[PDB]
Amino acid sequence: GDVNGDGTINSTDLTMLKRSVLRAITLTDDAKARADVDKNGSINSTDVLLLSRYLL
Amino acid sequence: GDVNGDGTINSTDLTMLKRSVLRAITLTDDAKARADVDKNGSINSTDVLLLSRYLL
Amino acid sequence: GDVNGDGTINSTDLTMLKRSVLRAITLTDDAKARADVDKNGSINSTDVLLLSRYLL
Amino acid sequence: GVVVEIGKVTGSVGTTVEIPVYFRGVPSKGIANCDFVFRYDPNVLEIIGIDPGDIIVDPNPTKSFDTAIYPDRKIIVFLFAEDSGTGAYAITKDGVFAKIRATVKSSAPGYITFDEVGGFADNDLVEQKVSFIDGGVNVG
Amino acid sequence: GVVVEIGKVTGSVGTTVEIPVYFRGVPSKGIANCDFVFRYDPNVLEIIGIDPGDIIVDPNPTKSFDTAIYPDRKIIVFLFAEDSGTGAYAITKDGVFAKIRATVKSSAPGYITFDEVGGFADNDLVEQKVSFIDGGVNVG
Amino acid sequence: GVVVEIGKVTGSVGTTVEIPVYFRGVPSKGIANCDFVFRYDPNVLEIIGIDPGDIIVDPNPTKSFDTAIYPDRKIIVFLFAEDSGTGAYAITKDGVFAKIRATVKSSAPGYITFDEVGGFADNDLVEQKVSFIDGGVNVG
Ligand SMILES: [Ca+2]
Ligand SMILES: [Ca+2]
Ligand SMILES: [Ca+2]
Ligand SMILES: [Ca+2]
Ligand SMILES: [Ca+2]
Ligand SMILES: [Ca+2]
Ligand SMILES: [Cl-]
Ligand SMILES: [Cl-]
Ligand SMILES: [Cl-]
Repeated sequence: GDVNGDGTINSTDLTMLKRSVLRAITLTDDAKARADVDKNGSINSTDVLLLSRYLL
Repeated sequence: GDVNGDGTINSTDLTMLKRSVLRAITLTDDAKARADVDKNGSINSTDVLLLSRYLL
Repeated sequence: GDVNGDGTINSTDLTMLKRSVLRAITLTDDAKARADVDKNGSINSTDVLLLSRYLL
Repeated sequence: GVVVEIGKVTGSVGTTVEIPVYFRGVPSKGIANCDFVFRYDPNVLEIIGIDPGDIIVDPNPTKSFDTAIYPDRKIIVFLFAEDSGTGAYAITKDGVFAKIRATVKSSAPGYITFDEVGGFADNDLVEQKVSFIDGGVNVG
Repeated sequence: GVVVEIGKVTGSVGTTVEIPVYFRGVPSKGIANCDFVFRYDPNVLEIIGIDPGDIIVDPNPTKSFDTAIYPDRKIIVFLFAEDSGTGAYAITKDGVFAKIRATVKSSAPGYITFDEVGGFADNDLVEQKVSFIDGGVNVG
Repeated sequence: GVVVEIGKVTGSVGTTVEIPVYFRGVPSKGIANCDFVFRYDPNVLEIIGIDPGDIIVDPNPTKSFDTAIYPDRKIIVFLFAEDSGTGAYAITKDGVFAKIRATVKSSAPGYITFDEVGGFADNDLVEQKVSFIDGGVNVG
């Protein structure tokens, strides 16, 4: 869940994840592993749904 | 004013808006509408001025 | 140290600096000067080390 | 399984047309999230916006639905993830998922083709089988 | 209205030169904000920096003035938005808006041309009529 | 000074191979931070990941070590900056700095070459002299 790896899971992580799936930004290799919420080897809308539900 | 759409208008929004005008980043289609402060169909320095004044 | 120039030096600055060195993002010309922690004309891992130590 | 249909429309040069994206064969559990990339020619079509269809029921549609347009990369991206937290804003019926607004720049065929699909899951977070039909503007 | 002049200079290969950007016909209400994109050839000119001119009066110029250089995209971008909150740091007189520092890499003409303009408003937030004159290095 | 060696390996098309990056001649003060860019051909090699070698001793290696892969830009980037705050997680011995995991897509030589180096300093923050040896997959 901690996309940027700053130690806290918040709205900034979800924004980075959503922008990554929308291909606006690229994530670093470390961030890619942390963005993979369900750990299935891909970063997509399923991760987005899970992280957004976690924050809500 | 709420560029990233996290529910709060702060310095992070202005930074995203300024970087967008400087073409450092792209905004998503949803974010584009929210970044269009004066709602004239374009995202530019006029929006930057208005948002910066709002925060100050 | 204040990469984005919002008035505070925090984790957001280090993240921007690290992503810049990893070439994930570009910094604006103003931000480039502030990201150059040791002021040697280049933005690299030495700046990363110094900023991370400052925050810790 | 689920069939995603990129609509086929015709239009004159200089006019703005709407290219619907259809969701066919929506399962009983519905569709809680999906993302996919379409390819297009920026010299033929200028895509100026993408709107959510009527099958997205979120009263604040931007919370569940977002898109991006990249002319330099010749792609458009869709991101849906229902934002209720309970599965309430999931797509449950067939119809228009999205509407692509494009201004026709030339008489040449304006192909909008399937490029990549990411997640495509129901309310039980089970990934669904999905197939894509290509379309566009003046492609017939 | 307002005329933006990209300066024309000459210089030897291997030297760093300064290309001034002039603001002519600044209105009585002044210029509170502006943004525009210039095109250039990275094989001919290596742009290493852009500095604000003397017509920017903000004691902390980076608060009101920022730029970006993209060699891979062959463009440079300018962003001005006076940061006083009252209109105090608006441009009120004619002269040098910015100085482009470029190292000449080859003897070929180094065109710096107008590409796009966004906002360009006075202190009453009224968008001003603006025209651009192209310039560069060794273009005469 | 310090010699960075891009390993040379052989492998069949369709297999995933590991290309080690060696640090030779590590100084007595060690290496607290380094960053550099390598070039490659995405049509020949599909780089799917980069892992830190055993000479990175940080128990939480991602805090000190990070990478990025850009197929569209045909480059890979390395960022090391020891995260102890005291110099405790600095590289002090010779060996494998990183392992590049790549799937071979074609029989053509898969060059991984040195492109750019940024910082490369010891625990006293003194920039070290460094040289690079190019390598890759099926390049012999
Ligand atoms: Ca975080
Ligand atoms: Ca995943
Ligand atoms: Ca916000
Ligand atoms: Ca606007
Ligand atoms: Ca800051
Ligand atoms: Ca530096
Ligand atoms: Cl972001
Ligand atoms: Cl940003
Ligand atoms: Cl960032």
